[PDB]
Amino acid sequence: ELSEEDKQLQDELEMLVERLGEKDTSLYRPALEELRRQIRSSTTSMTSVPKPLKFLRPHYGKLKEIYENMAPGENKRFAADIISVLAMTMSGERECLKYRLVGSQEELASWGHEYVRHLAGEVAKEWQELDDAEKVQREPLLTLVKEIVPYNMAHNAEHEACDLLMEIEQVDMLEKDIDENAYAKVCLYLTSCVNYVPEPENSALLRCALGVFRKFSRFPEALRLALMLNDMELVEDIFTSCKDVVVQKQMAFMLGRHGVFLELSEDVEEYEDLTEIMSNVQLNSNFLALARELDIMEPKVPDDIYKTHLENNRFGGSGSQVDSARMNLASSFVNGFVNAAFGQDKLLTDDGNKWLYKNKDHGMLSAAASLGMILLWDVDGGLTQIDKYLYSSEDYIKSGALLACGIVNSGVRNECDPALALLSDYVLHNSNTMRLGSIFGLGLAYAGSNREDVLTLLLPVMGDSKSSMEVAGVTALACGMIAVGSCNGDVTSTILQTIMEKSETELKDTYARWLPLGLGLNHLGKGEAIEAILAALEVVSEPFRSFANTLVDVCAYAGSGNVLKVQQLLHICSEHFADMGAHQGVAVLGIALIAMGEEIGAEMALRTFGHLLRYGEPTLRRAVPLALALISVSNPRLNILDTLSKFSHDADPEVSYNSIFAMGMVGSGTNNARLAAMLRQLAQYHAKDPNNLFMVRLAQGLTHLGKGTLTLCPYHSDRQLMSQVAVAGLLTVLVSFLDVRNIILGKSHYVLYGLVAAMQPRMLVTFDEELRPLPVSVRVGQAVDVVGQAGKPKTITGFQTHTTPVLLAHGERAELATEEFLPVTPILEGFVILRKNPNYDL
Amino acid sequence: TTGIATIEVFLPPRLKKDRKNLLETRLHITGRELRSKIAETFGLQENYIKIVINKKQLQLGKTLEEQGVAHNVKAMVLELKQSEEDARKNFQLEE
Repeated sequence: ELSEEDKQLQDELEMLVERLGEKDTSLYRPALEELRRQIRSSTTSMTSVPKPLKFLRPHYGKLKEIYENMAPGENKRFAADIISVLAMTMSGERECLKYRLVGSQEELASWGHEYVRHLAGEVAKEWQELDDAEKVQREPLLTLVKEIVPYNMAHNAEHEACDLLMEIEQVDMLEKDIDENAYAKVCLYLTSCVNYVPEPENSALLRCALGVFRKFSRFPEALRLALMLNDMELVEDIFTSCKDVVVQKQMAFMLGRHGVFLELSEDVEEYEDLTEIMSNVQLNSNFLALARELDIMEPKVPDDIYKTHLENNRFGGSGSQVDSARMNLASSFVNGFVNAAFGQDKLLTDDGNKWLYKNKDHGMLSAAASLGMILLWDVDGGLTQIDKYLYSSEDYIKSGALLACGIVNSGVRNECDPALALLSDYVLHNSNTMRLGSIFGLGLAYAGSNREDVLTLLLPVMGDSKSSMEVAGVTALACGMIAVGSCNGDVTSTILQTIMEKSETELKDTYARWLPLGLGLNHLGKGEAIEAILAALEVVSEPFRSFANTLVDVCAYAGSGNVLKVQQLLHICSEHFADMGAHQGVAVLGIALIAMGEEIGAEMALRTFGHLLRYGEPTLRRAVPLALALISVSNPRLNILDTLSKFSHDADPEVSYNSIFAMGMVGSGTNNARLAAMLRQLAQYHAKDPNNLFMVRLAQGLTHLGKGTLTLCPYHSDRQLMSQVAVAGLLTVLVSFLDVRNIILGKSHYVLYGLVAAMQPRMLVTFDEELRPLPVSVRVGQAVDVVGQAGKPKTITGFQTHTTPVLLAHGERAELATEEFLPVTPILEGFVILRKNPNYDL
Repeated sequence: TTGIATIEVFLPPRLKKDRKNLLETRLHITGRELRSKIAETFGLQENYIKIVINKKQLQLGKTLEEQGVAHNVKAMVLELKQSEEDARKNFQLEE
């Protein structure tokens, strides 16, 4: 019950509210003045219970009607203020809003923080309740926001300000209202909220954050959000606005990492240095330094990688003297991938022709591509060795050499463009293998280029009726992955015409799946323009109509997180009815690629995939491991590996094959000794089937990629920056792997080399302002945010001290433990430039 | 000017020289003269080098003008482990 002070205050409140019965002149001003005074005193204090509000439980009906009849001036406004404060505690949402709306304006700050928050919530509720039928109510709510937002800004309440500004769908005022000490908080809030908000508000929020960062001149972050938006005009605007040459070099490094090559005018000083950095010619050299820091110059051999000295030699000296072709292809992939990018191998460099001569047709192409893939990012160094094998006796393997070129020029660009020159006279080659090699090399060398000359040169291949189905598919995929995430009308129209003119009998083959691929590869991350795409694709008949629609639906929403598209895809998967299950497989890959945008969505996609596996039909069971591989590329999560190990022994050969490839992709480059042991056990168990052995050895090569210093992650910048080229590469490999026997185990091993398009390295090489390497002590650990929305860089814990260059595993980041240097980019990934601290004093 | 080109010749990184160099050349000469002049300018074996021009493969029997060469055109220089004809015969012999 009450107290003496409480009872006296209750009596005073009751007297003040009861005096309003009649219309005496000295009632409305005195009583409302007293109520205003008490309410303001209680509300403008600590969060203590508002004692006047607790005591006040009257009815305002008489108060509302008298409001209607008495004092059209300020007294009704005082009454409105009082009833608004009273109804903030009660449930009078619309009335409580309109009391502040039409009553005494004064200011929302004069009431209290809680009153401001409640008014903000009610304003958001009304705005969501108000449609475009009338804009009369919108303007006063906007005026309320005009004062609500600065209140939150000045009282560290940026949460409510940002939320309200997202409800009203208007975010322009953040440009003119954000302070120096609060830009990071709101910017991080937006860059985290963009992933979960659906279309089209995510793009508006992204451009709002872009404008904020431009206003505060945080140019690297502006570049990050510009690549998030995937629009070149604002990237060019940021490039022009960058007046600091060190920031220019940093943004060139990040552009090269993302693979975005924008033409630079000669008006910008130091054009040559920026161009050569963006071409990423230096990377290999740094990689070499990397390797000579870890004493891993010496390349490995497949015999030691398989560890034959440990396998139980049940048949000794009688069952291993025969060298089958398929195991030779697997050993080529191993003695490639494992030793790749180190500039040397002990079996393909000194005994090349002898090795290649024990391969047949497809083995020739695979080994020729692996010869270039054993030396990465050295265009001249790679081609100096590739030319002789291009001059080979078996001119059919010439195409393979082109792959080598295309696999050597990957991740780099030259002014003279050796790849374009070398393949310009070979693209029009009538031989199917020659044209295939030419187009594949051109695509791999020019991933993400979007250069009009190469696209125009690739156009006539689609209209060539002579060109075979697999030539058409490889051409379509190369065109798509040269024009990743651009919605190029030229390529879209060309592929649409090619598929429209294609016959059903010729469409029934597996390679026709690669026709939507490039089309889909033209529309990565842009789901707005795909209504016309689906309308155009609706002309073709089912089932391939549904197949193409599903594939373009995946490609449109790559990482979008649109749960409605995932619901449609899950409905497709759950429909229990050969080619009919292709739709379900593509939809499963769609759930994977949409959910990999967000960590939460991905981890729930894990549970959905488990449910699909334990309760799905054979086609879904085959499809899921590819999805699991897509979800966690180069992220050896133990639960995923355990599920894949459980299903590697399944009685369905396709399911086991897909599970093995999922081991290879998920644990790629992590050098996981547990994964290596499990793969050795799988090789021992599957020692009889050539296909299982081939794919398990491929998985071992993938997991020993670069001796553990290479990753296939399509994500960068704390996994927030997507990579269109890498996403394209994994998409091609996975959709080809939807049919392992006909494509992977058939005539199309070269498709595996598309993963090298996604081949991106991990280091911590630190450069000075002049780009010389600089050893800096670095604190490396997990980025587990021990705070909420404090704006912290996840507050790296699990500390370990390192000297650069350093190797960072997936999910573990780094920070500068020394204040002597300041990084231009606060995200310590890849090559960075540290400016000497001017604030530090000796 | 005066029917000449300042060709931007790009040497391989193995030869520790300037990555990009300027060479003052004419246009009426043939690809053989082109490779010979690069070889004599930057100290390479003429039969052990391949030259890449204007995003096209050099036509050794066709002059520079008719193979697309123009002013300010890049020129990749690639070392050969074995000479062009020598590599052709060496590899094609092994069958």
